[PDB]
Amino acid sequence: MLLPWLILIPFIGGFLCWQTERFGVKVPRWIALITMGLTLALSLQLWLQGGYSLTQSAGIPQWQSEFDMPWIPRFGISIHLAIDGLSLLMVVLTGLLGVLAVLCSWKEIEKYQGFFHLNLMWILGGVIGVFLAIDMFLFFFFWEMMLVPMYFLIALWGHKASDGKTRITAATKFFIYTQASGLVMLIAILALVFVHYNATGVWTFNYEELLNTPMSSGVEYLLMLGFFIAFAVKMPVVPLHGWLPDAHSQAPTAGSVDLAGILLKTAAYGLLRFSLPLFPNASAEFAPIAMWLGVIGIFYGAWMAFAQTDIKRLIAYTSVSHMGFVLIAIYTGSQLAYQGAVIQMIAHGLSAAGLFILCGQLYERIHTRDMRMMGGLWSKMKWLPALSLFFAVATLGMPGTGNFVGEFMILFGSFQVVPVITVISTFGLVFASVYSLAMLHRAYFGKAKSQIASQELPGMSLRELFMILLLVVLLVLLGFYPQPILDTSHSAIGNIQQWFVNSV
Amino acid sequence: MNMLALTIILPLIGFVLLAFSRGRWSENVSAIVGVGSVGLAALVTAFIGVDFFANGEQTYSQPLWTWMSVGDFNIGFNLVLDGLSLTMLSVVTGVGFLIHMYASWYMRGEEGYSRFFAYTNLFIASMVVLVLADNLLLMYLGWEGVGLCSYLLIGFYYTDPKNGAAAMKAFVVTRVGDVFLAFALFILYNELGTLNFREMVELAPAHFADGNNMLMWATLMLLGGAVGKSAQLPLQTWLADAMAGPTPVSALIHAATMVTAGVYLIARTHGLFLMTPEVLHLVGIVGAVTLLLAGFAALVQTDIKRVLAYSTMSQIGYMFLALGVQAWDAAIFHLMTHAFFKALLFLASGSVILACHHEQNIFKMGGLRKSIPLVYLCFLVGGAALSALPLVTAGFFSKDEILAGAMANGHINLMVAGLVGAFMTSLYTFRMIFIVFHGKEQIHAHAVKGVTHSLPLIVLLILSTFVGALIVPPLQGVLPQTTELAHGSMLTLEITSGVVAVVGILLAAWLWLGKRTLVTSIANSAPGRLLSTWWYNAWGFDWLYDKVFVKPFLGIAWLLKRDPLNSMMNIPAVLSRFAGKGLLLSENGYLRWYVASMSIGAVVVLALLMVL
Repeated sequence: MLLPWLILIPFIGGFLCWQTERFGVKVPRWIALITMGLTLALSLQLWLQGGYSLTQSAGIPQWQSEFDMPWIPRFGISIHLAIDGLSLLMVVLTGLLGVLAVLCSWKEIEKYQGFFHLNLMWILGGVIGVFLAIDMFLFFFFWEMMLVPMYFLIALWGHKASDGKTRITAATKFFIYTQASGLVMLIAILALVFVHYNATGVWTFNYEELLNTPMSSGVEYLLMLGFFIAFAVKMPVVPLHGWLPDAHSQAPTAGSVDLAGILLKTAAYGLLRFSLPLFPNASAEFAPIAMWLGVIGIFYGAWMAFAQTDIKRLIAYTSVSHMGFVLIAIYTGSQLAYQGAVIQMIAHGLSAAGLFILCGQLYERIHTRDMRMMGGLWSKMKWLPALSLFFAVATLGMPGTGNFVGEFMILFGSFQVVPVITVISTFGLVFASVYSLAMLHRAYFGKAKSQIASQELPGMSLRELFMILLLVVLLVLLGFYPQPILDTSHSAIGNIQQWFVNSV
Repeated sequence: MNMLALTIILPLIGFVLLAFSRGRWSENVSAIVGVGSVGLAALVTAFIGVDFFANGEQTYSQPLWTWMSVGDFNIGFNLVLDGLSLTMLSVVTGVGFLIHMYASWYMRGEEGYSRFFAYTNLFIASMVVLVLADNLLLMYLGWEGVGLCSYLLIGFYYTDPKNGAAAMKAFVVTRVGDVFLAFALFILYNELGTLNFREMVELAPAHFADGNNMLMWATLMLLGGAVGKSAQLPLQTWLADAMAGPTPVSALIHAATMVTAGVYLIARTHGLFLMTPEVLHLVGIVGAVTLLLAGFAALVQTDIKRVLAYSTMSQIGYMFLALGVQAWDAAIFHLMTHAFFKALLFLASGSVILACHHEQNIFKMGGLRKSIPLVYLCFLVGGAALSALPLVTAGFFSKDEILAGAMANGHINLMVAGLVGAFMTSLYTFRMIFIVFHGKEQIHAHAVKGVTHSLPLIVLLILSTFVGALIVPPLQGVLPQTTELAHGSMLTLEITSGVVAVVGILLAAWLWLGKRTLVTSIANSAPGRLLSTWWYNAWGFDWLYDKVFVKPFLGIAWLLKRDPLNSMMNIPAVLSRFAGKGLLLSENGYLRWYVASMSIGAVVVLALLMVL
């Protein structure tokens, strides 16, 4: 019921901001803040009003709210929006990140600003629609239309048409690397539906009847690779992640909040929801390749993070290290491991968003991007580097932050299922420390005479500090007290694991 | 009595105030609130200590709230106040109170004031969490809680980057130990299910009827965690560099707060180490080889802070031996004495280096008895206890008891290790004060008189002596494995340690009382400098631990200065663009070749149809 409205407010707000662009220019900032407030209101209403602590073994079909509507009846394509417990965590996270995106874009007036915000709400609404998606075509359409408006963001707002490096390399690799694999998973969807159409005799694009379709061995394996390729180019996996640092280092850091904190979520959401239950034996065969790619991703991202000299590419290469833990979590037979991935995933968004906001904040203070050029700014800034120290501290497994409990319950479940690949995996924490300290010492520890421009520094406004203070206190409560959201996700995680166990 | 969290909340809450009053408060109000947080902590500790005496040494547990709970993974904020944990709380809430009360006077006159009293409270709060935790998880929060605080206090002065760069090697090394510590934590949950210490104690033998081979991996890798956080061979790197910070943080890190976490983990899991005897004796094996390393490096360099540091390394490993010889209560007795002397010994040195006015040398000062004898009596009391002197010292009973236990274990190499350690402690006992305080004062050390530090000096003077040795720590509430006692040979071992201490003290005084030309000759002899350079490298261990992984890490970072896999999956675009440019060049514009294209399409279509 609430789901059609909850995916449509982003699109309605873009229309109204661009409508009132003719009326005024200070309107869309204040319009956008209220519209994202309504998005979190409906999302938090579903958290509180709904039975978040529901039955742990109520089957694979279980939803607090559900919407159905005929869209293309010839294939049974329907607007099958349906919200689960873990999907509701995703919706509340993106509503909060949308508030941060529209708050960081405050006091940013240009030649056109309504165009920026209709695009801003369009891309955030696309991610919400992926998170509420049970029909395969609706899932794919939303997956691919959140991908078009970021291209305009990197192009027309990466820099205003002055340098050609903001389109022809950064934005173009971002677009092609995702869309080729999106078309791969579309033909994977179609091969799965056609083998189901031979089995039963109805053209259906719905998840519940495609869940248990009879397929011979050696056939569903190729479709599982087809799903995983599109789910491995969106979250950074080892062979195909070259788009991520270019995308984050060129887009404005509000666009980078969208590009890191929430676009990385949807691929592991799809690995939990759409790839694991549909292909149980194929995923059981593919598991060790996934573990090898996971350990390679953690070690690889940390080394490339240590070796880099700038900051946006630095945090962009932390992200590929973080997601390796999540991939190994998903491809195991443990309930605790999956519940560790969820808390690690929410904390991943919350620990990347603050760093990107602050890295963009530091650049507009000093007008210099290279990290090794500055140094010793602690005597000049009064609140930026202290808050930045805790966010760099929250990146690695420091307890009292959500990242520690996240990565570390994965390791418990991972050692429960398989010893040797887990005992390799744990060493990324040592490597997490070295790139964390490298960031901290190269940027803030030292003498302010490392740069001439490090001798005249501005002040920090109240609202940026307010939205940084909220994230640090929110992230500490998730580290100390993670029970409420684990009780929320228990049943959804449990039936996925029980199906992955029982179907093999 | 329902007041355990007040030993954590009251410090921790005070940190939050000083973390946001970033220098806007004045000197006095900031000083009072910083000391009063730790003062309330000691008072609440004393109330529960005297009530623990009223409890009849009965443990009191308090669960605040469950942390996380999955149906097979139950972790809760459980606090256990038993005899072992009460003693480890007593050291912290007294020593941190005394060290921090000195910092109320030492810190004033310079900036970074509210900042320093913010991070000290967090440092103390993390150490209290570690020793009161009942679950290995919550205790893990303690380990890297105090590690991050050591980073924030070693690199406290952010202006010059030497001390600003010295902290991260400690941070990297302590997280290697924490990875080693969490490895055993995974294995214990896989093998025995519950992480509570007592439920673990009488669940371990029930689950272990069949297979035992994997428990040595758990316990050996658990041991690798304990050793690293304080000081030991496999990971002894950072304690020389930790001296680059201010004097009060060196006392807190090195004396009794952070370095007393690796002792608490071995002691708390003593039954768990009794499940496997060889991993228990291996603690003493590594302890016996580190007393041979940690001693004479105090003599080598001319830095007073490096002197006090290699002595702490020697003493902590001396404990590991004491725990490896199944003398548990005696080791904590050694800790109860050890906290008192080391903190004062470190602190008094700071007062005089305030008076030194940027000297930082041991060979250019002398005749300091006439400057101020208060610091003279401070080093003196500390030296006597360390050397195992029988004259009204506090710690000599602890050394006598652990060597009695060690010879009751019956390991002649361990008594040889103990004998050479007693001789080696007496060597660097008085050599420092003889080379520094005796001679001629060509640079005057201006002494500073003030009651604000004199009163804690008198308190630390009356506490570090044998008057403080009469306070028996609570050890009857845990009922550990009983420290065995020997009679008849107790007097023989007592006089043997006294003779060893006296010979070492007389040799240092004979080094002093000579011309020192032979000392200069052995400080100029080429094999002497070879050993000095060899133990500058400290068995090459910092040398080995840098050149084994560091420049490979920098080399792979220099190979990762540009991202390889982003480039190597761009070759589809490279091939497509170059192949597209070739196809554009294939077009001509001359219409004869257009018709030739039509004929050559007809030729290939007919050929492709005739092969079908």
